[PDB]
Amino acid sequence: KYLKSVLRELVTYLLFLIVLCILTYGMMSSNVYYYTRMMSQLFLDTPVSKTEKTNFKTLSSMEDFWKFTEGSLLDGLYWKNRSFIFYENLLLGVPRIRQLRVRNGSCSIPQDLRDEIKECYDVYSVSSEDRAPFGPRNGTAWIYTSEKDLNGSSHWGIIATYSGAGYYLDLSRTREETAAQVASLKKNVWLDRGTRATFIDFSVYNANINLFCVVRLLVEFPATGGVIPSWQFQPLKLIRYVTTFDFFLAACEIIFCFFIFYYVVEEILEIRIHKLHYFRSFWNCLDVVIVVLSVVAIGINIYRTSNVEVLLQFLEDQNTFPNFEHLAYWQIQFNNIAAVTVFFVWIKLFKFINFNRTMSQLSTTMSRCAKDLFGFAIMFFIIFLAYAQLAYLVFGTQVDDFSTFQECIFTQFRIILGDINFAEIEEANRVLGPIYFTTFVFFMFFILLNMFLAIINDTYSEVKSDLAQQKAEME
Amino acid sequence: FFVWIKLFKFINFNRTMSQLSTTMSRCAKDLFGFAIMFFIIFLAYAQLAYLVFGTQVDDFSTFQECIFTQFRIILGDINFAEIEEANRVLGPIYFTTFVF
Amino acid sequence: DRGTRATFIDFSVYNANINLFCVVRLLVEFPATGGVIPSWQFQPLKLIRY
Amino acid sequence: LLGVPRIRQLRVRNGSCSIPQDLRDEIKECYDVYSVSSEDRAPFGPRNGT
Amino acid sequence: HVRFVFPEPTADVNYIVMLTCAVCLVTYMVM
Amino acid sequence: LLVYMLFLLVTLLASYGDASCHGHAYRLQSAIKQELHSRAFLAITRSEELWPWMAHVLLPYVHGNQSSPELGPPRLRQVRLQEALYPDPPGPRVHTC
Amino acid sequence: YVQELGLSLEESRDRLRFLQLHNWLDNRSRAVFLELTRYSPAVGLHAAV
Ligand SMILES: *[C@@H]1O[C@H](CO)[C@@H](O)[C@H](O)[C@H]1NC(C)=O
Ligand SMILES: *[C@@H]1O[C@H](CO)[C@@H](O)[C@H](O)[C@H]1NC(C)=O
Ligand SMILES: *[C@@H]1O[C@H](CO)[C@@H](O)[C@H](O)[C@H]1NC(C)=O
Ligand SMILES: *[C@@H]1O[C@H](CO)[C@@H](O)[C@H](O)[C@H]1NC(C)=O
Ligand SMILES: *[C@@H]1O[C@H](CO)[C@@H](O)[C@H](O)[C@H]1NC(C)=O
Repeated sequence: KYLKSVLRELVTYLLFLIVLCILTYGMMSSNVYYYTRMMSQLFLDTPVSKTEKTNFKTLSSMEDFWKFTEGSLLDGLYWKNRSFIFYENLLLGVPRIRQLRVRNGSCSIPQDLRDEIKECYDVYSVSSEDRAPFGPRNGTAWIYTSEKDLNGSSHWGIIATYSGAGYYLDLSRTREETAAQVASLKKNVWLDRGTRATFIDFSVYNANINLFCVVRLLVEFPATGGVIPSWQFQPLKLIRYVTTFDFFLAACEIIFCFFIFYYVVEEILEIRIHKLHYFRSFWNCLDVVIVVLSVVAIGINIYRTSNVEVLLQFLEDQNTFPNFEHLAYWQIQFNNIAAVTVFFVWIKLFKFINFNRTMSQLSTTMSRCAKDLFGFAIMFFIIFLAYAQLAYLVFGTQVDDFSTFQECIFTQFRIILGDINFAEIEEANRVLGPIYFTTFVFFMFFILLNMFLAIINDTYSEVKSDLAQQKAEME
Repeated sequence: FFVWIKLFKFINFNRTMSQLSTTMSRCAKDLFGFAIMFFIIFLAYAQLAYLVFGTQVDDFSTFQECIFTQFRIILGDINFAEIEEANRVLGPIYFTTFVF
Repeated sequence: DRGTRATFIDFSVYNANINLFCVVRLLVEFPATGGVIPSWQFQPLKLIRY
Repeated sequence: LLGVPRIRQLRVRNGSCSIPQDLRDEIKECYDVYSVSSEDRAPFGPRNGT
Repeated sequence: HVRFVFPEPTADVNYIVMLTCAVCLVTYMVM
Repeated sequence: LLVYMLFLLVTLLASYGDASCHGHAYRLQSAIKQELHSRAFLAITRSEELWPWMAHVLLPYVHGNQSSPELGPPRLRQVRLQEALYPDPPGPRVHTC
Repeated sequence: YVQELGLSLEESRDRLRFLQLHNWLDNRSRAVFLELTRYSPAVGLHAAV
């Protein structure tokens, strides 16, 4: 009856919306932000020593990493048995420090000046990484351990994608022995010119709110010299069913599964029946995306929470290193998928707001100028990329704002907002910087950005005019 | 503030003053109708940003903070140095698609 | 102790030259995850009129 | 300075939350986030005065 | 049998090979 | 169309033929600048004070054990004649000195 | 006018002090022009510092 169905598919969508909002409410609280912030400030902002001013975020050489390790790191891990980091956060297990390094004589120095250059170390690669015992081959810090025997995985840092193997060492449960171990590592040189990456991992609990937190710190030593630091703090949660609210959340997850099954059944019925060119409109290609993303999210959630063997293995013997990195990675992926699904589900609401004429004309205007905007956007973005590649090839060596193609695109978007100001392109090139900036601003503010408004305004005017004409004549 | 706004009851009694008032009066329905869609998209983007950057950026720490940050992005007041490093993928996507 | 969650300090001043009180409140919050969050409020009250 | 300043405190009680059974022999006491339903009222320390 | 092997020796991606096969397709589409 | 597509391919191979050595250059120059402490040098005013900078950061960099290949020895130059007769101090020229 | 300023640093100190003490850089002083060159075999790039 076109009224017993539109109202039928609207109440189901509304109930889906309340269920989704409830489900996403409990996964974001206000304790998580401060929990992360306190640890971040403790480990990243503390200067390496009472006399220096550099911190982990501004490391500059391999001699500052050694100050940080026996320094601001040990001050922030062992708090006066056990070690409660803020008298509340339990340092569970043992922190671990691992090194990835490449073998000597991996590259190929040229024949002529071979008299001066004695060795070279190639950039990091799985084919060119060292696997031999170096230095005083004594324990596990001087013996290569395979990735399988170490229960590791790739990381995808900044310079490259490092593997899960290398030379590792587990620190101690108290500061007195950890400092001695670090000093022993420093004496018998451990970070030579052949090292490429260094990882530090640990975790905390904070029993006040049932919420773990895994911490990873990376330092990358590129083959061209220098130091690049990176960090990651992830608030996991692995002991979910403790509170009645958590049982309510589990029920909500089950009900969400039921809606997703109902929606996939409805989609298959509507594809089988009465047409097979379903993928020709826009509101039909949005339901498929929603169900596919929801299925992927459900699969990820089932796969991630069904293997908590690492937590049980840690709870058996609590002197080991708690390996909670895979769980953190999967939590990040699940968060991304859930956020995108929620955004698209909220976008789906436009399918129902056509309840009167003033909304119907707006929808018609929006769906009638898409053909012209898509045609003009091709030209606009061809010119955009033409500017971006030129900026990348000219300024991309010595600005750091155009250092990569993505950075060029984002910088050119920020110029549109009036956020980037010419201070670096001058010192980079005092002659071509001004030309590039002036020409870009002129041809993408005064000319090319106002051709969207002309199209939109004319389309709105013509739609309103002919709709009114049709109304007057027919009725 | 409201008492000061009420001066338009009396000041709109001459030509070129009632044209502006009539223009505001005959397009208020359309403005409300389009503000509904604009704010639906605004809230969708705000909730996406809250779910992705909600524990790291200090500008998206709460829902209200997300809404106010998104209002400030229009004015041209961003950092983007923390948005990108908070999430290398889906961080730039949010910013670029929102701006477009 | 570890059980504390907030701490308040309050007082007031007069400044008889221009008849205008001032009420001062300082708040320190200790979240369950460790740390300190400070806050303040200075309010220039006016009580004695006429 | 009118009168005397006053300093006040709010605190939650020990065992206001539930430690999971797995590591209950690891961590002894927990204090929840602030709430009226989970606020301490017993005397503590040298319970002399206010 | 030693002739055909899967080298995968180095991760140094080569752009000459992909830029030649990326133009012969756009040309084909437009033509 | 074919003429333009051949010209475009030649141009692309001319420009992005060795684009893999474009990310290494930025990191290399940044490392060189941070080793040389390229913030004190840019603040050097004439006070007979470039010598301590030269003896403090340059020489260890050039002759260090774990130093650069350096492709040969460095050098200094000098161009000049008829010293300035103490140009007028008050109200100095901005950049037209 | 060029100065070598190299050859086994324990010797370069002598050149530095000789340049400092025997009245080289003063009283005309229009340029000094420090210049060296870099080479990184790992990636295969030179550098004209
Ligand atoms: C590195 O290998 C080269 C041979 O390619 C050798 O001459 C040099 O001594 C080695 N450097 C070491 C072992 O530190
Ligand atoms: C190697 O280990 C032994 C005992 O495990 C220790 O006594 C020694 O100091 C270590 N280092 C060496 C031999 O360089
Ligand atoms: C890797 O496998 C398990 C972890 O579940 C553990 O028994 C083993 O000791 C781990 N290996 C190392 C080196 O920690
Ligand atoms: C807190 O209460 C628990 C019992 O629930 C007890 O074992 C523990 O000692 C108490 N802690 C303090 C500081 O009184
Ligand atoms: C408690 O007793 C009196 C007041 O009742 C006080 O003078 C004394 O100092 C207090 N004892 C302490 C603080 O140990």
